[PDB]
Amino acid sequence: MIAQQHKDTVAACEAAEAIAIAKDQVWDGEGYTKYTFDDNSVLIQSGTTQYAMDADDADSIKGYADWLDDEARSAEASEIERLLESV
Amino acid sequence: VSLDPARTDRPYLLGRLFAVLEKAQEDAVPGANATIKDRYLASASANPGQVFHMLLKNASNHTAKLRKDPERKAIHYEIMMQEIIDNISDFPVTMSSDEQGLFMIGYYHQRKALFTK
Amino acid sequence: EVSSKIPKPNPATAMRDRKPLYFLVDDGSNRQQRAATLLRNVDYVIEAHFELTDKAGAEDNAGKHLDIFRRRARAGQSFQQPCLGCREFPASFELLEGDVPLSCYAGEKRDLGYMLLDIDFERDMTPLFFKAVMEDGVITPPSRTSPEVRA
Amino acid sequence: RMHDLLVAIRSGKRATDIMPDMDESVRFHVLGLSPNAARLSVRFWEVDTVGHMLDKVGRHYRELEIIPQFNNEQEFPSLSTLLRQTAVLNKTENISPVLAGGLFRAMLTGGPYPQSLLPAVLGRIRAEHARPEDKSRYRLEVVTYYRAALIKAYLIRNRKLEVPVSLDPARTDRPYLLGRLFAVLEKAQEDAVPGANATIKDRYLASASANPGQVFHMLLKNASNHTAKLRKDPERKAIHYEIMMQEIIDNISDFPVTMSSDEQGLFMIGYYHQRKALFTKK
Amino acid sequence: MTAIANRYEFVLLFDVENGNPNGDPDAGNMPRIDPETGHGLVTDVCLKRKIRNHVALTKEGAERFNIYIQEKAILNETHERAYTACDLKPEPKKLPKKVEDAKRVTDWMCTNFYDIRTFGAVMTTEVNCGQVRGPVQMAFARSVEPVVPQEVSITRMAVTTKAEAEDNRTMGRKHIVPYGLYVAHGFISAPLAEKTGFSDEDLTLFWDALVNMFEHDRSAARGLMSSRKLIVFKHQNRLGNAPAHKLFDLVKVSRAEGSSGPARSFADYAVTVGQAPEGVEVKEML
Amino acid sequence: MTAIANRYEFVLLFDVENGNPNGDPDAGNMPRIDPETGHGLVTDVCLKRKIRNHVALTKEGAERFNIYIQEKAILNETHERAYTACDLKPEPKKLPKKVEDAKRVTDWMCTNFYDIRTFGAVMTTEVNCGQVRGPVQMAFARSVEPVVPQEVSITRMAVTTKAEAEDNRTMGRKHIVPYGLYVAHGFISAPLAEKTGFSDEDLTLFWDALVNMFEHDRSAARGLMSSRKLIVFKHQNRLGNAPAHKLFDLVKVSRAEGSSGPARSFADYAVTVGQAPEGVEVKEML
Amino acid sequence: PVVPQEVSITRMAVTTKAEAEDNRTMGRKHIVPYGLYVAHGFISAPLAEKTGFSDEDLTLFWDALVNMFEHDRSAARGLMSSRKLIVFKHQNRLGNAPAHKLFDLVKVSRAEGSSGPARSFADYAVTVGQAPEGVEVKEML
Repeated sequence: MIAQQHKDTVAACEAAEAIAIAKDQVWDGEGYTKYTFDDNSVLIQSGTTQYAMDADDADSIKGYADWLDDEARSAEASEIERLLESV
Repeated sequence: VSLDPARTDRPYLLGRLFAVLEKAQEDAVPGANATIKDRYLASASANPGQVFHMLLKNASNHTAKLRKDPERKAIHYEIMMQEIIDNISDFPVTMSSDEQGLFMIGYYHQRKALFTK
Repeated sequence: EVSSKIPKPNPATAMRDRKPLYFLVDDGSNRQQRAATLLRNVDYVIEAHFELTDKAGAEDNAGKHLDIFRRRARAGQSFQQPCLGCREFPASFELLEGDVPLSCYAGEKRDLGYMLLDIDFERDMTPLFFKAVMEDGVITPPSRTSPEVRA
Repeated sequence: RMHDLLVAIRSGKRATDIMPDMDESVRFHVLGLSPNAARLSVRFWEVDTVGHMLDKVGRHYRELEIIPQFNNEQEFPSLSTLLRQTAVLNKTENISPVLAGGLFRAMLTGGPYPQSLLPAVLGRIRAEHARPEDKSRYRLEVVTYYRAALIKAYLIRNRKLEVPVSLDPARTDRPYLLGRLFAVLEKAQEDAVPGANATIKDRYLASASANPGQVFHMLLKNASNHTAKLRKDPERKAIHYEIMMQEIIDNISDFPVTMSSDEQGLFMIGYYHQRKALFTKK
Repeated sequence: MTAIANRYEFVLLFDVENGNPNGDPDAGNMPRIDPETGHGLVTDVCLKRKIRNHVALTKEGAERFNIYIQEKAILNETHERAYTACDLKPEPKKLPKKVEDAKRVTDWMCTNFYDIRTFGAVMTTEVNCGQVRGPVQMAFARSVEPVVPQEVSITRMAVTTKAEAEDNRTMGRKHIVPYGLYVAHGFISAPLAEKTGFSDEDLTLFWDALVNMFEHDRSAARGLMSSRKLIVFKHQNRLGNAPAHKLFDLVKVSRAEGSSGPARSFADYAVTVGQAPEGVEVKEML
Repeated sequence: MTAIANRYEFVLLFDVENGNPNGDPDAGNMPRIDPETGHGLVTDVCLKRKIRNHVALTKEGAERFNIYIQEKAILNETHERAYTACDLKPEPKKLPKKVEDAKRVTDWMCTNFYDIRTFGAVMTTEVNCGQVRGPVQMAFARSVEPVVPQEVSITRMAVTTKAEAEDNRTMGRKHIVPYGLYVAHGFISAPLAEKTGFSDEDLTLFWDALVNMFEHDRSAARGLMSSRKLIVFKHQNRLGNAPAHKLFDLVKVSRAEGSSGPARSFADYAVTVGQAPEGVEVKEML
Repeated sequence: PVVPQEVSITRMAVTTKAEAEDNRTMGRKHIVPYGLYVAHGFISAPLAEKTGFSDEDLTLFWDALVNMFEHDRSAARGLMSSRKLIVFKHQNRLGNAPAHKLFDLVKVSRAEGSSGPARSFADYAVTVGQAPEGVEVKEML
């Protein structure tokens, strides 16, 4: 997790993209960009605000749903269900 | 055929001798519940030099019981025994595992031959 | 296999104090297991020629280097042992004085898709590719020095 | 319908015959990905045409053909099931990924099976044994239908030997004869001692296959004991088993001191064939 | 229970005349023989059963001298007795979680039953009482010379249910060893005795059982079996001060001057015992 | 605890007489054999277990001489003990971050446990405690001549549960080796002993355990097992002066010319030890 | 070809309390009963000239090759040792004969009296042919 070091600063984007494995994006109501790493950890950014998520803990995935906009949550219902079975 | 009367290997000859003795006992005393192979196979393969002499005594008795009847095979088995023991200088005190396997091979080879009609 | 390259040290500070420089292959993330799917029992014949560069000497002539290479190949001499890509795969090489032997794919025209042609070190180590088609078991790449293949 | 297609392609026919819509010239792609911690690696990749790869799969299934041991077993064994039978405890994990890569590879390319295959199944036969605790009613066979099919396929492809689909009483081949002899000895044992905890298949199969000279004497003596008991008790005519031993031992001149891996495979195939042809002879 | 404080090793010599010392369950009933040399064998379990029988006969089920395996009993019932005597529930297939109770049940088993205390036992069943290794161990008995088992035919002048000749309407089989002198080795371990409680009175009773082991074992097929020599090596300390194989090599058996023909009596063999090492005392009066 | 300063190689010769030196979990309980040749095998793990048992017996859990792989211990609990002794909070899967703390915990485990100090251990469990290689290693033991295991069938006069099977007694069987002489090779590494603390007193105790390994391991399946010869090669420097395979070849084992038929006692074999190189010496006094 | 054997082993103690609720584990251990391995290697003098690899380094390298396994003992490797080490020393700074033709001179086969699977180095007989005129041959073992 580097989001704690750089908080909402844009340089977090630079650091993540420098160290991150394959990046994904979402175009559903509000633009979202996903930076995924090893250790099943993903960093998600939109403007300055960002949220850190862990893919092995349910609570992190629920919070990722809560941190997203409503219309995005509907499109991510499929993806969210995928991570949630990690037990 | 499969039987090789020219092998002259001591385990092979001992197996053949055991087979012919069993056949002689079977002919002389029909209806017996147990044959020689059922009784003395373990002892014969363990220490041949300690039990083959008494096996030969019993075989001689069995051949004696057969020669009396006008149907005289007895003589055939006796000649077989002459030939088989001809090639043996002395009985083995013990037989190795492979030697015991060859003993069984020779016994089964000889036994089938004596079953020919 | 190992995760990362060894970093450049400054020799001067190496004994401003006793500094044990080492790399621990077995320590945590340093150990990276890499699976390789590789060829077996390969056999090739390479046709190549020469070209003089800008920094060629006033007396250097293509014939001299050609004869040097031919002599080395005939005698088996080599600057370093050639390998089939990775150093742990040594190459046994000969010079074909006679005809190229018949290929296994003599009657096939197999398309291998785009594959690396070379790396252009002048244009900042930029790779350039070509569409490789194995006609009759022989591949005819375009010259890697031509201007229409380079950007 | 899938069963009909498999039967047709195994026999060497064309799939178009069973149904006409296939255009066999369309080329088919198969990709296999193997994972690790966070990145996944390509394991194999084939691009042959539908017709060609269908023919290759048919040839593979033709080579795998063996008489099923029980009526409930698949006629066309699944690749996963075959691989699972080489696993340490016959479960999906413990399957060596390299063997799997060499299957679903040698299967659809027509090339030789990986040389590691035969030692794997032989080692499983060495390590496996009767498992009545499995709650399966039948005492599990050490040389199952799937392992025998794998051995037959390996021998047919990698060694070019001739292996029948069922028992061949005219084979007169020394490893095959030894396998048949082992099968008849086992039958004699389980007839003499009903409900036995373990038979010779559990312990002496490995050494008998690998080193026939050093272990067959004791097996023959034990079978003599078994038949002797079987003769006094009911089923006095033991005589059939003795006759079978005579007919098999007749074609053998010596017990080999050692046997090669392919000879061991032939031994296992012969044992499997003889065992199946002896379940309910009498 | 004051366990013994010394390590022991003993050698027992016994012979059978026209008898069957121990039949082979999987080979008819022939006497056990070495399948390569023909020497006779008597399993350790046979001698242990004879000792158990002697103890039961001479103690008549006295206190602390019961026998566990006994004769056609149900062992799980004995384990249930042990659990009840310890106020525990034997419901689980496992031992009680509290190590103290798991030790208490096994201690009760060892105290009550003599053969558990002496030879040990395995009590891991539906109702579990643990394991005991057994202070006293003895290996296979092996004849000094090869034996030739003999099958003797016998008839009966009566029929069980019905015969087919209603002629040898009944033919039987008897296996006999004309003669064989067997040698049995044994070990007694002080630490295991301390674990189970094998005391000195138990050791004396064990010596008596060894000496008079066969005097009440007579049977139709046993023939005449007798105990001839019993040499006991006693070490001066708990762990012993001499290798076992060195001690057993002191007892030597040879034909002496009666080499004429097969051996047929104990007089055809001569037994001599050498001087024991410094820390070992050899008593042969038994 | 100053570590040793010399490389050692040793060869151990031990017997088995009507016993089962090491069962095979895959082939019922038959003695381990090399199926392609018939030679018997005994896993180095079994010998290490016997050494551990002897150390525990002769030291009775004295300080700095506990054994880590105990009968019923839980390894995570021992690792927790180590962490408590080092005053640390254990992360589940990871060693302490501060490398000196990890070294401290591993050193504590090595110091207070003998078998960790000698044979090493793997402790990367749900409470990680590092790894140790172990200065003392030993390979499989392989019989000089092929063995001929035989099945011994036995019976019991009792039944565990409620059953009407006995109309014949409950069955069972043992597996024994009529006789087999095994050769075990082993190595001791000074460089590893330096990291682990394997001292000279530990070496003396190890030699004693090897010599008296089997004297307290008697059981109903072992028969008579004994260690016959123990040749030790001592090098004069931390790194040896000769390849090990050269040294092991100096110990030649072959059957005595005066013996014929299957081997049945150690007297059937003659063991000769050759001349060692100049940089090595042979302690053929064990 | 080698035929590795699977060896089953057990352990007295269980690692976790969860599995303690019978307290034993059945591991397995793979071994090669015997196998003789041939390793090829190449040393390039021109590359050494760019690195400083000197003759004392070469002697140390030969020593390491001879004594690689004498310090690699462990529970899994069993007994491993170096048996033969043949070195072809070329006269030229470059080579003098093809490497693949030199490696062919080292022929290793089975001894006359050996049959069945190999179980010791005595089963193998190794011979080295006559090298071309431009190269030497050494036997460090």
